[PDB]
Amino acid sequence: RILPADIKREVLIKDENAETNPDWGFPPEKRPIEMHIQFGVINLDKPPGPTSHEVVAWIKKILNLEKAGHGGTLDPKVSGVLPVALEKATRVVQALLPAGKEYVALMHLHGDVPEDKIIQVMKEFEGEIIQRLRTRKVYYIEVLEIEGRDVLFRVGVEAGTYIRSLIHHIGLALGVGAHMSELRRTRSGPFKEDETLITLHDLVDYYYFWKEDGIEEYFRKAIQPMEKAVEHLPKVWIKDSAVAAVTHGADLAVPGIAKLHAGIKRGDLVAIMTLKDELVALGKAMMTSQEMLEKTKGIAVDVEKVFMPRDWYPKLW
Amino acid sequence: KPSYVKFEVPKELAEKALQAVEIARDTGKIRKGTNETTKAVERGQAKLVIIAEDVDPEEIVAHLPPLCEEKEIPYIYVPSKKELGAAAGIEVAAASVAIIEPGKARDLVEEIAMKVKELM
Amino acid sequence: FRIRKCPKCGRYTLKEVCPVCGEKTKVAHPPRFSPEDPYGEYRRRWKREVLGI
RNA sequence: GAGCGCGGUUU
RNA sequence: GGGCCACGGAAACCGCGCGCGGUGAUCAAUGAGCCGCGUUCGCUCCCGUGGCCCACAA
Ligand SMILES: [Zn+2]
Repeated sequence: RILPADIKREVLIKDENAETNPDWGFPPEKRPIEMHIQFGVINLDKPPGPTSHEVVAWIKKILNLEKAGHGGTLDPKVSGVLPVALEKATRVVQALLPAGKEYVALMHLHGDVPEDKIIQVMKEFEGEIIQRLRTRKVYYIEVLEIEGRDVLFRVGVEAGTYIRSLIHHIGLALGVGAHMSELRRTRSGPFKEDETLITLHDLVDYYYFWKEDGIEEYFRKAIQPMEKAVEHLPKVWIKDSAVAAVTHGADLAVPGIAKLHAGIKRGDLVAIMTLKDELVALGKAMMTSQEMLEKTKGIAVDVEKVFMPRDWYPKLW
Repeated sequence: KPSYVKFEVPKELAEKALQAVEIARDTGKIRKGTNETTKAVERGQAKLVIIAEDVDPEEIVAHLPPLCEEKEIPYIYVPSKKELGAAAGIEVAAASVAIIEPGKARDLVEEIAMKVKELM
Repeated sequence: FRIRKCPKCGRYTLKEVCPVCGEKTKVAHPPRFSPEDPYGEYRRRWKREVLGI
């Protein structure tokens, strides 16, 4: 039941003396509702029917938003986890796209196969597969229930894997053929089926509760801080005196690191955080975790996408 | 039981309700399905709205009780949506049903409105 | 639609009782939504009363 | 413009 | 010169699909068939225009 996004990371400490100034920036739960939205992400439970694009278009018009983009597209008939980035957070979908998904599918067999044959044949698709051309990884398959020709199962996969195609190939391996009759995405990167997973009705109703009743609670819970979209990336945390420089397009040099994850290899996609766990930027590593740690000079991360506004932290340089 | 169900309806009361929709079908006039039922209420044609207690998702009918009160139309709960469909003369379920013109279940329905008057 | 989910355990199943927890299951997919939301006014009325607003 | 994420014709 | 940010790098029709309105069905009333109207977000490279910085973190 394990995806690579689940691996736990070790935090290596570079400057034990680094503290943060609480007068600077806005930690997620210190944000006025309007700022929360500007930098928010919805863990939407897409309903069957509409495309992912239409769904997002409705959200924009109904919440009166300028900009919004979803992560991995879900097909019209599919439901479940569709992450929707809003406003200034919109570009973080690029952090979500490569990450793995999990589905609960309902496969329908076109002929009769014993329950043990089924379970054993599906077991064999774990690992790499190739679909029509490219190669794709299946992290796990779990058969929950079989009711004659109906097979209900969970699957964890690499981004890009087509579940239709996969179920079709299982049909061929069993011989009788098969099609997918029902699909629901239950996880997409750091987004999962949890209390944050909100349907459209709940989402638009909460909006009115706030916009038309002065009730802020319910809609605030509907929106996650953009930081959520980055829970699965390796991180390096920076001293306050480097934060403003970096929102200004400066690369992150080694003297500005307070703390980082282990495991970072050159070329890796990393999230740059403040010591308050606000997200500053996305970047590509120029150094390994160990290199950043032992050095006293040099560029450790090329800063590529800046999310935090320039005026949250003072120009300390 | 679901939150859109706003009171408890005794077996006998809900049994009469199925007889009402029963008799209204072949001697009166009814509408079946939540869409026709909701049109009927918003056009003020509906005399009695019958709502099944086992609807999932709730949102399918959760709007019906508030709607009926707005329009001052009586509504009642029958236990099963399978048998509510059968009573309206279909082999498929019916989440909701409006009785438009009572027909022979004319008195039967005056009564049902009475008992629900109290239940509120 | 056939996929159902235990509200207690989170188990996905085709049955109306959780085979794990015993709870009654509900349909896994969310209800269809309309941009026009014809009855939003009334669904909200129901929902305020449910959330003690 | 070139890719990654609804099919067919028009300048 | 370099980096970051913003905007731009096409438009009109058809079909499919879906949504609404209408009608409301010989196991889809949690909505069939038919009719009319609607309807598909953005991301990444590069190019142009403009804005903010040039900051090894003190
Ligand atoms: Zn359990």
